[PDB]
Amino acid sequence: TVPDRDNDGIPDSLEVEGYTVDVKNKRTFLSPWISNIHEKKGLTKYKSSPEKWSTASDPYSDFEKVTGRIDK
Amino acid sequence: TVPDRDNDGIPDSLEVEGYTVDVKNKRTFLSPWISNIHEKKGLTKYKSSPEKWSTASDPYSDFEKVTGRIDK
Amino acid sequence: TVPDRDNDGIPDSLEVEGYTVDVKNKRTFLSPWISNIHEKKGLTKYKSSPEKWSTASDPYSDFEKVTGRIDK
Amino acid sequence: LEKTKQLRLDTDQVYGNIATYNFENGRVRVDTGSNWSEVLPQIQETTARIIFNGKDLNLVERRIAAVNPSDPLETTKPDMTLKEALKIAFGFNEPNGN
Amino acid sequence: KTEKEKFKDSINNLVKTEFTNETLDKIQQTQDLLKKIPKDVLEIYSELGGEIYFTDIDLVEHKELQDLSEEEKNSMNSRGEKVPFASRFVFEKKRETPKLIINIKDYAINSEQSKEVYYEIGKGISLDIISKDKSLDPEFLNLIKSLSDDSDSSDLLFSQKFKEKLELNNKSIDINFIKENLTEFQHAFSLAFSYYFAPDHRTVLELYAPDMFEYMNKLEKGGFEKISESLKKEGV
Ligand SMILES: [Ca+2]
Ligand SMILES: [Ca+2]
Ligand SMILES: [Ca+2]
Ligand SMILES: [Ca+2]
Ligand SMILES: [Ca+2]
Ligand SMILES: [Ca+2]
Repeated sequence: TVPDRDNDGIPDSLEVEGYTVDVKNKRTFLSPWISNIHEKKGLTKYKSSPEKWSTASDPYSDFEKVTGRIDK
Repeated sequence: TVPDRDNDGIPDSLEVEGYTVDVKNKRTFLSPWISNIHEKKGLTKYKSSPEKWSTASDPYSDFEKVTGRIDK
Repeated sequence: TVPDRDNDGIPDSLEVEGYTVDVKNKRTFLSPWISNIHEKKGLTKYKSSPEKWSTASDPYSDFEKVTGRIDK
Repeated sequence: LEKTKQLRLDTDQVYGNIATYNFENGRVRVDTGSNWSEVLPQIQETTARIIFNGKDLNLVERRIAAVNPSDPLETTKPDMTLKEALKIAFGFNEPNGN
Repeated sequence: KTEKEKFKDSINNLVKTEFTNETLDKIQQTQDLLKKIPKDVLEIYSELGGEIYFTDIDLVEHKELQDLSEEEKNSMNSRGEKVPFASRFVFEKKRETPKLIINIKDYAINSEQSKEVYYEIGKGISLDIISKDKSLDPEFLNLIKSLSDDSDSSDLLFSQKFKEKLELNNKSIDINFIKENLTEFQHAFSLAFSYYFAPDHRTVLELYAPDMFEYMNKLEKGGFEKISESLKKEGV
């Protein structure tokens, strides 16, 4: 098990210390930020708050905004 | 059990790598795409997204469309 | 276990003898009031009632009030 | 009204619903029991507003989340600088340091 | 029904029922960092005289590291670069006896400082898992050969010196190549060890290096057991 206070499908250390979302074959994989791999792909390094379901207090979680499973 | 992320009743390796649908006696079978067998039958090779329940974002799943369990 | 009559989420001896709330890295931490450890940090000493879910009878608990999980 | 011709239209408030995701079947379904008047006062109190008309003289109001140091839940948000807010909210960049 | 039951679990980490001290929580957090590696790797370390110490003295004015070189004061971290020894808070010293000194912190909240201990531990038991006949295991050589071909696990694990040296050799084919770059071959094992045992870093290792993940997974459920047995039998 891994702790997840806000219950938004992404653990606490990733939200505090930086994460990103990447695809490998056709599946999306949320991963902690590694500069040696996620800079050559040209990705973004997100940081959110580990005790809010949505850091900007709007009705779309931090998981959905980064994953794209959201209102289009 | 085979993985199936989107819950559309069809496994992810088949959605990524190709599949097809054909009846044998009076029953429907969904099969991985084999060029040595399925091409002479005259079938069609589908692909879709393993993360989306419906690849075109319309309310009919990828299983329902190719199988026939759909609004006629 | 730790008794909690009013079901506000903070145990009863803390409500009788004092408690305080602070964040540590990016995570909130509810703690009992230790005198010569928190007073030099400048936190507050809350005391409440261990029988009421909301000590001022308003529809916000003691836990949501001191934690910030409230209507903003 | 026929003498002076002055009649305008104010806008006091706007009702309207949110449409959230459904993990079960991927669809997006409007919930009819929640409007934005439970949401927008919570955005207006935990964020910071930046208005900007550098794109053909049109004001583009945005809001970036920012820390309020007297609230224990709001002190858990990441530290947001003015350069980072201008970079991620509008689309500034620094190709030569500037 | 389950409403208050899950509301209690959602605050089960937040409320702190008895606190009563400050430096006692760092001790508990360090111990629960350490006790979630398996029981076998600690015996593998303690076979060759391994030592794990918990101090609050920062690693400059500690009594047992006052007399050291400059090439050991300039050693590389998990990221590859050298760390200033004012900044280093975890160090393994093995000039004659393998000894690892851990400064206590709040490791349950800090899963970045919690990875350097896993890196130095994987540095500790590294050669004794790699080496069998005073030489790098040819299965591990096949592993490094397979990882250098994949363009993603390559730049995940190897330091940039290793990749910029290997294409000059274009093939890890020489008996001198293993004897000339054993530090990198040790670092590649310790980095995968730290990625495996940090519990939010396993899915990095699973997708970015799937055949290194299976090597560590085979090592996990009984490889440590066999190497501990083959060390403790020759331990007399
Ligand atoms: Ca979270
Ligand atoms: Ca969050
Ligand atoms: Ca599927
Ligand atoms: Ca699908
Ligand atoms: Ca109570
Ligand atoms: Ca109460």
